Amino acid sequence: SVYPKALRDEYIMSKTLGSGEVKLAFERKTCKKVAIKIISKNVETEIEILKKLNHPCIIKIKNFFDAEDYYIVLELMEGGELFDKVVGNKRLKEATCKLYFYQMLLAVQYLHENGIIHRDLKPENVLLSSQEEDCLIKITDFGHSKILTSLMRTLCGTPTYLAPEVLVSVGTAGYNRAVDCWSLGVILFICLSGYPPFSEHRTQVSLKDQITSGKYNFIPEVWAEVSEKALDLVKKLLVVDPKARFTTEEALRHPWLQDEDMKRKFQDLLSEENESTALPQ
Amino acid sequence: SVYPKALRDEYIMSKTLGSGEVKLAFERKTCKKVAIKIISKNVETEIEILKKLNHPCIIKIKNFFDAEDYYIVLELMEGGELFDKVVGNKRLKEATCKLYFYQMLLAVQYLHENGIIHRDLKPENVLLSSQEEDCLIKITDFGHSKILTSLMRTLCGTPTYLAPEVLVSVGTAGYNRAVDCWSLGVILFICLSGYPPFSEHRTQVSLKDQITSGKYNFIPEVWAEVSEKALDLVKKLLVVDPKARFTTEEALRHPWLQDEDMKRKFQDLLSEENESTALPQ
Ligand SMILES: C/C(=N\NC(=N)N)c1ccc(NC(=O)c2c[nH]c3ccccc23)cc1
Ligand SMILES: C/C(=N\NC(=N)N)c1ccc(NC(=O)c2c[nH]c3ccccc23)cc1
Repeated sequence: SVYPKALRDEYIMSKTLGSGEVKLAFERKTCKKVAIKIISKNVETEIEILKKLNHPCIIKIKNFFDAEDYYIVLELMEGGELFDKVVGNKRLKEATCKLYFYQMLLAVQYLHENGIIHRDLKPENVLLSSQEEDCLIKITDFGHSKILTSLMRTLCGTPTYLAPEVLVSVGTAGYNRAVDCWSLGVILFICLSGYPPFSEHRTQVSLKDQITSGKYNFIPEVWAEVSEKALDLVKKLLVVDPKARFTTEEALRHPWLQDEDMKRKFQDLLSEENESTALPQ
Repeated sequence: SVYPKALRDEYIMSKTLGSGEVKLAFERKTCKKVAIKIISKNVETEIEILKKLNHPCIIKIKNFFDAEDYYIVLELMEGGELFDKVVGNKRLKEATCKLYFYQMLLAVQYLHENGIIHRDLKPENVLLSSQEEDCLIKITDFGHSKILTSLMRTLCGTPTYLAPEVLVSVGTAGYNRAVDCWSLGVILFICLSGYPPFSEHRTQVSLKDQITSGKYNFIPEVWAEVSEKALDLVKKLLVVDPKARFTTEEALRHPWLQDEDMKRKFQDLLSEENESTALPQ
């Protein structure tokens, strides 16, 4: 098939960047590069979520076409997926993991403050701004995300007719956001060590049993070169009890992220990317 | 304020039947009585749910007006709420409880087969067709109801990044419908005995603690006149484990409901209410 006419009106389509499919395109009016995500036939509400979110580590949408397929136009992240930096046991310098992880926490903290849970945080969904190692990252793919009440309404009446499982669930409600902090923990683990913590490689313990017990695969030799603070943070994110698990605020206050050099590097990358109008004093 | 013009066009409004508010009205075209529920400002989707459901023990919607307030036009249930038959420790003959309860089970079975959970089953929400003791009942008020998938999508990938609480919840998912069977249990308890099983009258045990332990208030003297089969069914519905609790199918197969006299009386009331066109053989 062809591209829809309304898209072609505004953009010149070019090469595939990844595969769902992401394409390079050029905005006709500006002659600037953009990325165009094609989702074949809540994409509707992924759009609404992304329209309303405004954070430098969250992907922004420039345009949207609902045709034979869906076309989502985004700013181009030249660096590609974080995934490609961690396959084949490739490993990032610890300093680079911190820079990237700080940005992911800031992103996910912003989501949670704004009532959004992502639910599919993984290396595939973290984009890099450039091929340089020090860069901005942006979180993408809000197709599984959830907007954070039915329990609350039930509890305003007397529970004369209310089932016991509803009352038992009051203990744990309101912690759905913690699934994102677990995923972040897993991502940090992979970045620091170049391998996944839960996996069916070697071992007879099922993947499910590894995850629900929280018994991650620790290989000392791979970790010897990783600092203790780093691994400590990983341990506080991979807590099995969602109520005890570190939140993004607690992670941002952890010793490993009290690194004014890394923060400076982040601030420097931010202002480098920004094109502001004049300011009064 | 006044009634909206589009309503007045079709109906002549009359007296209050109950209080939210329910009014007697007359359809101009037929000169027949109807009931009009006024909900002041998912009423939208309560309408869609009710439009698509077709069961003789579920209230049918005749019309709907979305104005200053919402107006829902329904068939008139002259008998009023089941609530009024059980306040002040009034008690229904056991035979009448069975007739009514059979109808409630049939209704709720129909909902569950069609992917609908009611979530607010109570005497207030069961309507009687007439002031006669043997009558049809209809379940109403689908304002808290839910249409029965996010878990299922999560489980089609590998759970490398998936939080342990999601995997633990696979054990219990798909049993939300059981909240309706608990409520039915509580309603049957009230109907048979004229008092509620969980209540803050006398006792120092909190309502919550009574419900989650399943320790209903049993007063032998009130129950002596109730059959053992009846109480047995109540016990199988007020099971605290939602997976072990009786479903509507299991309740319909219980000895207490194997009563061909009651069933005949129900069939007789059905055909009495129906106005069918001629039939070929
Ligand atoms: C919103 C979204 N998905 N939503 C959904 N699936 N429901 C989405 C997914 C991937 C990209 N990828 C990219 O920009 C790139 C991925 N690999 C790349 C390599 C080079 C440049 C850009 C990308 C951008 C947006
Ligand atoms: C659909 C609904 N509510 N939905 C919602 N609240 N979201 C509804 C609630 C109550 C009635 N009541 C009745 O028909 C009567 C209640 N008491 C009566 C006494 C005499 C005759 C009729 C009724 C009918 C419909």
